[PDB]
Amino acid sequence: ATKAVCVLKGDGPVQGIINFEQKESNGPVKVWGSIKGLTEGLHGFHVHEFGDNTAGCTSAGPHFNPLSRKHGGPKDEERHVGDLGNVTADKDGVADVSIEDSVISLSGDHCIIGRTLVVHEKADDLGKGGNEESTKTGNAGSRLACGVIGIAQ
Amino acid sequence: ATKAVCVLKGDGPVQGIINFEQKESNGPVKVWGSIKGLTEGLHGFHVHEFGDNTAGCTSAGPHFNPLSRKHGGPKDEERHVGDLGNVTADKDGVADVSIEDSVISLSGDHCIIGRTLVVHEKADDLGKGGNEESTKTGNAGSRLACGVIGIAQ
Ligand SMILES: [Cu+2]
Ligand SMILES: [Zn+2]
Ligand SMILES: [Zn+2]
Ligand SMILES: [Zn+2]
Repeated sequence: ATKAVCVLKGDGPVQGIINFEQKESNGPVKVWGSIKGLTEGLHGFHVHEFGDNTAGCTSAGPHFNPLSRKHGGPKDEERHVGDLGNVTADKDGVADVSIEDSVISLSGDHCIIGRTLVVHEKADDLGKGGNEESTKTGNAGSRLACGVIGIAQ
Repeated sequence: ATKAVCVLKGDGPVQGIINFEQKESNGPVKVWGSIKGLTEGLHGFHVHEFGDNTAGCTSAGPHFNPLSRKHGGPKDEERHVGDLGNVTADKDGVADVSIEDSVISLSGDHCIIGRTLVVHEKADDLGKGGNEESTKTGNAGSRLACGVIGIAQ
């Protein structure tokens, strides 16, 4: 009963469509879709703070982090709201995304509408990498594609 | 949010960046920026309902109209929330946009974050066209460029 969508675009072409559905405001968000053009393996997948793509994906700023916590994986209590972990691409470069997440929302203060979804070059280390960057970004490298999350029918 | 931004893109030469700022809750929204690639003259300018660009600008749906009103211009009481009138391009194809609007908002029920800004082929007739489409769409013709309105820093 609330729906959102994001068209991911980046050089490659890396491209995909990601859908979001939340049946009630107190429930989880289902995230699903497909991304093509990726190298085989895990790729970091995050909601970033700003829905600003004026200079490409860099303009999206840091991870969406309304509670000012450290970076983690989606299962961790200490995580950014935008920490959705990794997506996995197969040998053909396609990632079939299927996530349920209870921390993001399509309404209220953890709302991700109007923010940027980003898929990364490298895997997110989920804050377990033991360098400074691990608990900020997860070391997921460059931003390969992004889009602004919009309200859907 | 107090600031928002939209990058307008389409299949042709029309592109631009539009900024939004609302200093006070329920206060006016300043709308400003530049659009290039346009034919000289007026071009309709609207917020459409969905932030869905999966098949380009057509996917954005109808005018944003939460109050179930007829189509009008920005200075009319009878208007859709998304009715921002026309932008004017010069011979070089550049429209410098500078609007203040108090019907749109960057929060609450009239919030435009996560919806689509669209610039059109033709002028919007502001509901004065005397055909049935005038009070629905304004007869502004094709959608030349669009983008999702995102949260800005
Ligand atoms: Cu329009
Ligand atoms: Zn990221
Ligand atoms: Zn993070
Ligand atoms: Zn209208």
